[PDB]
Amino acid sequence: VLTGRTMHCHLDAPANAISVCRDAAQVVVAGRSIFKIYAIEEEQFVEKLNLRVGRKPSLNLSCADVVWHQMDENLLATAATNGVVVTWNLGRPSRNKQDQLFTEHKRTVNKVCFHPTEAHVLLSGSQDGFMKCFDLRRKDSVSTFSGQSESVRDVQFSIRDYFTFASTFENGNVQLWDIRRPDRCERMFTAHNGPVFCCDWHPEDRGWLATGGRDKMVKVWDMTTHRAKEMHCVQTIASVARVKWRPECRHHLATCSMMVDHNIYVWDVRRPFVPAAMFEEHRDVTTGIAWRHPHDPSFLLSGSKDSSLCQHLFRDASQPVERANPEGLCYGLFGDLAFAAKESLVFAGLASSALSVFETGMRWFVDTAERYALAGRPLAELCDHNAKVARELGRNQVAQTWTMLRIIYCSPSRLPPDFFGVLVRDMLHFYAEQGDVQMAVSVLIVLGERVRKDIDEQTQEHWYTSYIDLLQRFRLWNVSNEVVKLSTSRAVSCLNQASTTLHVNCSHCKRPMSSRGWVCDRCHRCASMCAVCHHVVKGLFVWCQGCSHGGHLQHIMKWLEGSSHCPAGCGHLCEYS
Amino acid sequence: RKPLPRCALCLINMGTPKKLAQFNNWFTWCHNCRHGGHAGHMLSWFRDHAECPVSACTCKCMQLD
Amino acid sequence: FVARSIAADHKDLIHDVSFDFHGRRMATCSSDQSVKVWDKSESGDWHCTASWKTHSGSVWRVTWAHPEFGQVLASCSFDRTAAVWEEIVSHWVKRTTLVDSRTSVTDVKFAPKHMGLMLATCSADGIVRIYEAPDVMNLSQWSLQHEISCKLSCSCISWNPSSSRAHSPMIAVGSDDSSPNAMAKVQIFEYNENTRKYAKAETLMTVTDPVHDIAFAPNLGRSFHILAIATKDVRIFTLKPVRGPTKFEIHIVAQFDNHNSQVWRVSWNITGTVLASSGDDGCVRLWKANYMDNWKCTGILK
Ligand SMILES: [Zn+2]
Ligand SMILES: [Zn+2]
Ligand SMILES: [Zn+2]
Ligand SMILES: [Zn+2]
Ligand SMILES: [Zn+2]
Ligand SMILES: [Zn+2]
Ligand SMILES: [Zn+2]
Repeated sequence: VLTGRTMHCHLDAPANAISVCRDAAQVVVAGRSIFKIYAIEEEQFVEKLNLRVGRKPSLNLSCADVVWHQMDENLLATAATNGVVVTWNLGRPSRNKQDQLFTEHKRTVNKVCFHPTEAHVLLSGSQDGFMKCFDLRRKDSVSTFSGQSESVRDVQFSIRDYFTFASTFENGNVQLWDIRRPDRCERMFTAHNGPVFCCDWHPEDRGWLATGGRDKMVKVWDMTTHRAKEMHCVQTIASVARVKWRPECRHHLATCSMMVDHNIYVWDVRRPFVPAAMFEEHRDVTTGIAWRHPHDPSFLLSGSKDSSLCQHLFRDASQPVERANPEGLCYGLFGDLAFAAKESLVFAGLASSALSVFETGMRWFVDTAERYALAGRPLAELCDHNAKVARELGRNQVAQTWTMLRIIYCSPSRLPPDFFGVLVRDMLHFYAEQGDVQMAVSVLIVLGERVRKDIDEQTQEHWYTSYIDLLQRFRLWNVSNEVVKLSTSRAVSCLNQASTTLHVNCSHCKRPMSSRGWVCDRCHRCASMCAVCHHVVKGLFVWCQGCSHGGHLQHIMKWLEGSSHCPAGCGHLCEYS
Repeated sequence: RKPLPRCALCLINMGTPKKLAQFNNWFTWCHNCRHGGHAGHMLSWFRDHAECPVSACTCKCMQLD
Repeated sequence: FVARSIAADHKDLIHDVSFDFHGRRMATCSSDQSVKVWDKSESGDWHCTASWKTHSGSVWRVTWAHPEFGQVLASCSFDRTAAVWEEIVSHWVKRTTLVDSRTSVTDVKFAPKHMGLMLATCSADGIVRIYEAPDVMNLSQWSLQHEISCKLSCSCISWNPSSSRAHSPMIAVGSDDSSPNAMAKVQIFEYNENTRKYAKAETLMTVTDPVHDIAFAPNLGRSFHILAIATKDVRIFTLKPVRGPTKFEIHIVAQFDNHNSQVWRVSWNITGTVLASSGDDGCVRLWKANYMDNWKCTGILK
């Protein structure tokens, strides 16, 4: 088979199309401002014969699509933007190898084709959206075909068939034609939500056709049945221009993009979400890709706008599949631990996972939070209550800690006064290091001024904030506000005084009422009255945001438990349903 | 498009859009000192204590009525 | 422990699972270009209450946000984008799209609440970005302040959740490129408040193997920082401040190889005392410590 290695060479001008011979030794490349051929060598490919003969440019110089004839190696076809198709005869001794010139088309010609068996059939379409056929016997070649759609993009012959070829139209529909009945349509359907840019057949199957659209989609169509059907749906990161299929691999595909993306991607139908292979050798947009041999999936021919031609080998692909983390992990607040991993590690048997939340641990936190006493009693009883709270939970060291504090600071030729302060400070610091920020804050609050003048002010904020965050994780709101009320630092206290005061009005006169009082300054009315008890609301006042009716906190809660109507009688379904 | 006052307990700003708007998310404010909160949170707080949740307040905003 | 396997119903491999702030909800992502949200009931049943297509390629990670800003999510994908999703009064609507990225995006993580609503993203070319949103009620306007290059190709990021005033913001990033070279693969970037620019602080040069996941530890009152790195074996480091970019005192406290494979992910618990590793054997271990600073084992849970 073909042998070689991956290599690249630098061209002179950007290329928009490429073609290769059946000998698989010389590659022919055409472009807007370049036209040359190169012979492929295992050491280094070298040019064979350039087609840019004559310093005079022509309207046919800017060739967009080039094809190497599949029957004779002496015939080459070119599609130009000036609506002229120029064939080339390599056997002509003259440098200008032109054979037949034909300029029926007015708009830019997009694609050309050669008959796999017949040596005189060419099929091309222009941007005008009218489909035109060709004859190389110099006879009446005029059999042009009614597209009745937008501009044609790609047309390709069916190798299995003899008189059937595909036609794609920018309107979003793909039409399958026949050449024996130029009158009526055979097969038409809508394939993509937008223009279709390519269409290829199966080298082995006779009913596989894959078409690519601008919506970053490649789908395969089956024509065997009386109705068209789709089996495959491959999503790409960018739009797909043209697709080549890997020989001797029925489930492999190759695609390339035209904006944003520059890489070449290889896909498998059985894995419609991940790419099989991909190359990053090119720098600019990859434009022309074709398989070197109709049976060797080893070497690939590719080119770009950066004016270079490159060849790639299948075993040299960079594989992202081998660099993908197969498992995930996450801890949780209550103690649960979710975990997912690949099925095979716990055609292909590894295409799934299994979520498994490994449940079953911090009930000593909320229980201590809910019954600790922090203010409202003198020091001795506060210490005793907390010692008991620690004792019943089973934590002993905390209980002796609280009892020693009670002993240490209550009811004493004596010990020096400032004797135990260092030990208290060290005990607090030690308790903070382990991560028990619950006891440190409690001791700080209980003691107060007797210890507040010994700890750095940037550490107290750390402890307080960590404790508050932990409490708010478990949704213990009253305890958190209790801490915010008697915090030793001014920074913590002013946390609940940030935009927590409302301004009220009077719906009759729209004036804003003052702070203290329940009467209006202009209407001389009572703007706050219970919609239920018809008394004056001086304390708490509930409200509704749909109709502005409310009253006492408990009256509305009691009434609304049974009925779903606004008490004021405005026919509004307060608290929907 | 600018924030409303926030609850004094949950410290998250108020707001209201098969109950699409439950009672516990309704506004509430003491009419003597104008310190607001949710409904459920305030009914919870004013059961074990008797004082305004916002710091440095002296009102007893349940015993007034 | 006990197992409660759940039918995720994903056509492709699950790549990330993340928990919410209160621990009641759940988020999963997969290569099938879909993100699902699971809730739990009083009966202990995990059921999905959301599902939609988010990107055009394989989705790598997904993270939550503080619920003081609402129900906000983030995502990163192979199509070189990052998006922010919002729940509104009940489906999720796309709020923004970060487009500036030459190559694929690997990790996206939020920031501690005390400094606002910030987003950090890392790419496969070497560059890391830090975004923001000045108005917390207009989540369709994001600005890009910093843009740091770190030579090698990034694979994981992790913030520092310390809320102490004396600790400056700091973010650590690690590479996963396995070349025949011998360069360092984990770097630390601090932020000096004067120059208003991030800068290198220290580099752990004792790591010469690919790094797959890093994760700091919740502080909750400590005076130093603890870091965990996942490589061919699980490692734990400790950094202390001494007294320009701060210079620490790097040590080591653990080196365990009870996996006979390559570790993939690491994670800490809420308090910050128990780690949870995961390797190619499908076994999730746990590692606590004692009062003699010796790191033991507590589970072979599988
Ligand atoms: Zn009035
Ligand atoms: Zn009343
Ligand atoms: Zn009403
Ligand atoms: Zn109403
Ligand atoms: Zn609240
Ligand atoms: Zn009051
Ligand atoms: Zn008040």
